[PDB]
Amino acid sequence: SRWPTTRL
Amino acid sequence: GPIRKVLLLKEDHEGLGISITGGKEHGVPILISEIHPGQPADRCGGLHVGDAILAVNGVNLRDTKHKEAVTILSQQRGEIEFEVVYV
Repeated sequence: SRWPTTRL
Repeated sequence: GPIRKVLLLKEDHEGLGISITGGKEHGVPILISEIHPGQPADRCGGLHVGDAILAVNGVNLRDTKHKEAVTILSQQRGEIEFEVVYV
């Protein structure tokens, strides 16, 4: 989780 | 690994069942960070944590910023073809 994450 | 085309079947009432991270603004591809249980990606198989998403339904996701990619991915419906690679 190094960068922003988005659930799709 | 090899570049892979992977089928995913998504009804309108459900999501893709993946989380993504990365993107052009971070200098890395759109990467799958999570596969969610029982949702389309999990049910169909073929997609894995760490896979880079190069394209979806022929639409290029290379060099795409995180938000751009979210918008494109979130618009795909029905029989969806992912082009991914584990590199």
